[PDB]
Amino acid sequence: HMYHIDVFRIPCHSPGDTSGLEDLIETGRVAPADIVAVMGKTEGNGCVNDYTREYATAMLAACLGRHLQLPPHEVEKRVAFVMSGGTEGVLSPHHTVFARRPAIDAHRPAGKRLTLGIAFTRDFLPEEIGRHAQITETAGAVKRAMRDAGIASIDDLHFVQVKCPLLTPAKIASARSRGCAPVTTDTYESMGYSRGASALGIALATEEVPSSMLVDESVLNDWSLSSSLASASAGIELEHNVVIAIGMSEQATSELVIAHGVMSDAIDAASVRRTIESLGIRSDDEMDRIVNVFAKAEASPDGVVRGMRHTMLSDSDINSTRHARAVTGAAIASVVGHGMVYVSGGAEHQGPAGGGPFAVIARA
Amino acid sequence: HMYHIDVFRIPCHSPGDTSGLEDLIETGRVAPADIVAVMGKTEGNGCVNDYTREYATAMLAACLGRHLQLPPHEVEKRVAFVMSGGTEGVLSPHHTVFARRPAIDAHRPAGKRLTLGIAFTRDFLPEEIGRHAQITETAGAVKRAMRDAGIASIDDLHFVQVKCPLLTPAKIASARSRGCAPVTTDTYESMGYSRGASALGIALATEEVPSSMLVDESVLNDWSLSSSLASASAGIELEHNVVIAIGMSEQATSELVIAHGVMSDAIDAASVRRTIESLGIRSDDEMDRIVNVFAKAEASPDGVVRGMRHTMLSDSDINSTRHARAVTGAAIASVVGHGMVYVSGGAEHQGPAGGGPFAVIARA
Amino acid sequence: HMYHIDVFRIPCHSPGDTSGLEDLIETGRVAPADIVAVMGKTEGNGCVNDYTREYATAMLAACLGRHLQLPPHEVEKRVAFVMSGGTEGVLSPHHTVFARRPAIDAHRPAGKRLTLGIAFTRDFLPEEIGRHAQITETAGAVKRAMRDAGIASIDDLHFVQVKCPLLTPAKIASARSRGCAPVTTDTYESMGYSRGASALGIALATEEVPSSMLVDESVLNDWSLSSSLASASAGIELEHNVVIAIGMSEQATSELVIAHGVMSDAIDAASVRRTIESLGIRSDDEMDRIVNVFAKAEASPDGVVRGMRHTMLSDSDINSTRHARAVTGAAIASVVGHGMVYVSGGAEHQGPAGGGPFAVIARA
Amino acid sequence: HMYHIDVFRIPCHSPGDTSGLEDLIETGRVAPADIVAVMGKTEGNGCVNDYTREYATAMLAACLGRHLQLPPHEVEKRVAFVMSGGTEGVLSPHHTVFARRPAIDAHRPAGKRLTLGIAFTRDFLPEEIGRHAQITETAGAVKRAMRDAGIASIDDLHFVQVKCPLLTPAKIASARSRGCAPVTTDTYESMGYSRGASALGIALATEEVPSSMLVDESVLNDWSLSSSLASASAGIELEHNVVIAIGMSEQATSELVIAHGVMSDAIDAASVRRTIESLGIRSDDEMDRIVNVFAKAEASPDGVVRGMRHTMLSDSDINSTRHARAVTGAAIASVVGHGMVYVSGGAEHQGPAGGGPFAVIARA
Ligand SMILES: Oc1nc(O)nc(O)n1
Ligand SMILES: Oc1nc(O)nc(O)n1
Ligand SMILES: Oc1nc(O)nc(O)n1
Ligand SMILES: Oc1nc(O)nc(O)n1
Ligand SMILES: [Mg+2]
Ligand SMILES: [Mg+2]
Ligand SMILES: [Mg+2]
Ligand SMILES: [Mg+2]
Repeated sequence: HMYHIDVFRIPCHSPGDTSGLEDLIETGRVAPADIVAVMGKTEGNGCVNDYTREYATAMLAACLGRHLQLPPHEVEKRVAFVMSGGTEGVLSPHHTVFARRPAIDAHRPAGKRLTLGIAFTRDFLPEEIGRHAQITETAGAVKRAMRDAGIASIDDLHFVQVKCPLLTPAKIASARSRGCAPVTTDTYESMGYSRGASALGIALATEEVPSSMLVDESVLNDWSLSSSLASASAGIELEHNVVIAIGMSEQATSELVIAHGVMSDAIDAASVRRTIESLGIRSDDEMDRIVNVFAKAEASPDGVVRGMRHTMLSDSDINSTRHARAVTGAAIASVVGHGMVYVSGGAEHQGPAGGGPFAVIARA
Repeated sequence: HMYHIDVFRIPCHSPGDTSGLEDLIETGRVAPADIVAVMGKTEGNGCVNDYTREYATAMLAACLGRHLQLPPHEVEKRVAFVMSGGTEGVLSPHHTVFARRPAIDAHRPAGKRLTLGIAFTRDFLPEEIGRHAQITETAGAVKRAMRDAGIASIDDLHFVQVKCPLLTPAKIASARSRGCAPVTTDTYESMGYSRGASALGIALATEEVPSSMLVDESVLNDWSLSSSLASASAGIELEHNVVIAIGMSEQATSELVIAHGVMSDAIDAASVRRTIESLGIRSDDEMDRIVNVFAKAEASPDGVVRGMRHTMLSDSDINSTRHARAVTGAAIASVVGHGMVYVSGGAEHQGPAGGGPFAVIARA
Repeated sequence: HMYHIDVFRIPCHSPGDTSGLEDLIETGRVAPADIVAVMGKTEGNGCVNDYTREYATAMLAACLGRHLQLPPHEVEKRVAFVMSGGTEGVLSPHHTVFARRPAIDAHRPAGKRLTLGIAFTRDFLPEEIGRHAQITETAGAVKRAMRDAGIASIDDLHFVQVKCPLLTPAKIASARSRGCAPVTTDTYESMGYSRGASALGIALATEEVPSSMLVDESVLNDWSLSSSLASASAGIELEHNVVIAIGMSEQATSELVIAHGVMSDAIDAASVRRTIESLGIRSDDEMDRIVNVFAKAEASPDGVVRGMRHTMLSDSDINSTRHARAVTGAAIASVVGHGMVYVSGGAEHQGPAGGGPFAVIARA
Repeated sequence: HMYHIDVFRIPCHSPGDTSGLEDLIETGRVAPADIVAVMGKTEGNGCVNDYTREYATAMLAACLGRHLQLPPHEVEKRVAFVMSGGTEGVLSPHHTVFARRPAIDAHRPAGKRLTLGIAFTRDFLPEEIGRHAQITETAGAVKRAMRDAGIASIDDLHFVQVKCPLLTPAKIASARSRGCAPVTTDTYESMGYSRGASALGIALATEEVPSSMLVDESVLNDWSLSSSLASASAGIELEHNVVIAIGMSEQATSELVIAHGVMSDAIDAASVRRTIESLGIRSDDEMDRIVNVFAKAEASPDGVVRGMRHTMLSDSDINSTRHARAVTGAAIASVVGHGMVYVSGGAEHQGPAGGGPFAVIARA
């Protein structure tokens, strides 16, 4: 488990745009076989009927398939594609590409460095979404993802991304015909449950939350249960969970590091600023050391932000997750200097209620 | 209980437009003291953050207040204002004004005629919405509304309109602080529960559903439980239920009648045409005999309409109730020849699943 | 120019779903090399940021590419993909696949039969959209599409579909930097101009409108100028026009025919019913003779439908084209019995103002 | 012209909520006769079909009418109500109430203090919106508003709020029937033209732009023409312009001051922090000295923010002004510590292209 990790933030002109990826390959800066994960932001609505996520995944897989002479569906088992829809406000569509190579024969740098590991769960039944099966399978996958990363302990774990399913009317009907009530019948709300259960799965595996408290009924209810590392993103494009564990390792030789923090609420730019500082980034022009930022945002479920009412949860035209991404994307852009950052919405059991975990990847 | 009922469909140029009502008053066609109910369609979104409903109610109440030298809030206890938001597609904003006078004699026509009665429940606690208290109180109010109407039996009952509350984040928090979980935490979904429990209240009172089956857990679950007379409309503008029972009575001398039916699904224009025909209306210009049509529409919860998939429940930009109103408004407009008709969306336990009750008011 | 045309309506479970097409190929009912056009309805929003159109095109092209051992981009020059986004209300996502084979060595049936021809224009400059260049190039393409179809005269022409571009901020900036003002700076509105100019291109080529009247300034202004055959659909997925001319020919041996009509407004189900009748389709159960219906819908630009105000053009949450498709999709579904029909919105210079052309393809 | 100005930021629970205003009156902190202006933020969509603006105005006017024993419509001639819809992200609905009393002496502080003056133009014809008449009339009103304020010169002018009309389909048709093309036929876009022409009116009156350049064709075209003081807000609720000039005067004895700046773009929190610092406010709890912040936000019309593409102008679900408000509301909230601030969207000829003027009112 001794790798070298490269990370590349590449712009997208549209969800299907693979041209930035083709550039890296054709300029020799990354080898197709080494790519193990892509975390993207696509300009669909980030909710149920957002197919930019699947479209982006399909084009990326096709692009890599050509080079590796593989069928796209094979590439999707080889590579963890995690596409988060919704690029509201200043959020600029893009992919973060993660490549993994066997460690440059160390000659080991003086500290721990960026490592990454991936894992998948089985497909879930509709009636399992938001519930115990999803929690337990996710926990399992988080641990396998850690092992794959060569992450010695929780202390060295800085970010757990999970892609998870959602419910459609067909899946709901399919569950019903087996005499099983799905966790909800509202497709929008199903995303929260899927994200929530998955996040609790991470909290389970990281021992941030004791197993005893993780009953189905605690999901979306018990705000106190949370992982300060979990980033969950739901999608119509898959029936299983995809897990990416990102952390630091003695065995990694990457010229990159990662640190994590928590935003106390959607506008907590200070915490981001602080975590960035903890990686020795001073001026505005030292920001070019940051490869990307990854953050969770949500509408504060009490209906208030710093004592003032918000309308993000009462807005029947624009779902709360869209407002949340717009808000947090702006707060972060004001710090790093632009909106080409990964901000994912709906942060149930991820960081504090109304806030969310984030991580930063930077040059060593 | 011997009334004469007048019914006036009046156009609106905007939610606050009272100019059509001021016209009827100033042309002597209706007396302000006789107005007992207004059922409106306002051009807000018909969901949670739709304040066109409250705005329309406030201006109508102010208009009537001037003429009756009353405070608006007094008028709202005197008159049942039921404002249904959402006028999508060809739906044309308007009010239906119901006026009630002691029976005109003069002459009393042969056979039963249009009568109307109103009732109110108490304010509900947030945690009571969608649950037993709401069911039980509504049933009670339906009976009082029937008495007030002079409706001898269920057979003579043709339409029960109910206006009901919904949940906001504050109400949810209020409930939580009393250690009571609200029926849902999603404000959009709360409308369905409120409409559903209220509709089951109507079914209880009309003996369409036996009391034994009406447990909290059946609400939104058991599609088989329904009233073929119930029209439920949720709103942020009130904390209680408002009930309008419309039917036929020997004691009424109205030059108007009412018939009812069920649409099997959102495009079941045939059933509407059939019910219209059961009132002897057979050619396009004979449609002028119809004062208004009142109908419930919903997205079929199985995700299919006549075997083909629909996207109304997977659309995170446009809520299902908006699609449903647009669809059913069109289907009805194609029959009567325009969209100035009352179509309300979200028809849980109202008519068949995917369909909804409707009624027609016509010249005798 | 002696072909046999097959037409297949196939369901889609999602924009990228090619499984119905793979079924036809693997059951031998269509040969990949014979497919000359696909007209689709995808469940994106049908406006600017709708990538379901491009996603569907990309998967279809990939699917056909495998079979023909071609690159997808080659297939897109071989086959006219026209994807219309927006499946609101009961509209059910699907593709209509058109295949063309050399005429079964006639043995010529007794009448004219369904023929189809395709053509493309060059890419347009941003500043050319909605303007004269787009008009004139389209006209040219319509004629080449007619010739390719073997359509002897206008009388035998029943449907001209055109796919056209739209403006984005980048295209607008690119135009500006050349010192050329684009026809509009609003991306939504640019779709209307693109559809409009393209429709006038069809009217030019069909001699429905004399060339003298087709100045730039008449586009979107002069409601009297229109083609009763034009169906225009704008999209972000292309910079040129794609044209499909569908009609009747002596040389075609297709077991299919086509007839066309005009809806006078969005709810004019009667005209559809009538045109269907003109193809000897009687009962509800003879509807299975209809392969598909293709129709244009729009929000009446005077703000009124049959004398009553509509809100489709004042709604800042839901664009008019979405309302229009929902409305007309319902009106047609009430006739044919389901919503799996092609309804495209925004019908500027297509049929009457507030109405739109439609066509019907049926078994001979 | 010797006034004392009080300014009160008051929370709203809903658009019609007057309970905070009734509190100030009943606690003696403001006298109804002294109130000269209310600038509000209401939780409608801030675009065409937003009636929260008119609803809020109607309830405020009714509330004041009771106390002053006046009809609401009289109050609206006495008081400048400027309601800006759209409270996306962390934006918290509220009113800023401005009260004006004859100068309190007592004591008159050293140096210039907050003064305020109001003015109205005539109603515009539909065809005048976005054009020369609107520009010229606005300029006139700005000067009268300055006089009314006792603002000696441009140097002492810090904020010009203008409320302006927009186009509906009826107004468009009305214009058409007079043979006059309206500036646009798209209701959404009409807001930009109205805001733009009005803003150029302010620039004319303040001599920021020479009269020679202000031809109709420059409106929305020439990005170089702008006022660094103009804040324009369009609305369906009025046919004229309402102008509020806010500035500093020796004659004023207010315990309040005002400073202004420009955001270079939507995330330019630095400029806001800088302007706040120019009023000696340097730590987070010193923010309590700020009464409110007032700011213009817009989607950068080149489609980029700090070199990265944004999707705010390509998003057909959510209009650019909604994104813009969400973004700038967040950026400002991250500075002052909450979202109860006045942020209005669509900043054409207001500040730099992609940016907007703002002002700050603070305790002296
Ligand atoms: O697709 C997506 N994006 C985000 O930010 N969150 C979820 O749940 N899904
Ligand atoms: O305001 C309103 N309209 C409709 O159609 N349905 C509900 O639940 N509320
Ligand atoms: O993508 C699309 N669909 C429709 O119906 N109309 C347009 O212009 N574009
Ligand atoms: O109501 C309103 N709000 C805003 O922010 N901008 C306009 O033009 N109108
Ligand atoms: Mg959280
Ligand atoms: Mg029903
Ligand atoms: Mg037309
Ligand atoms: Mg500007």
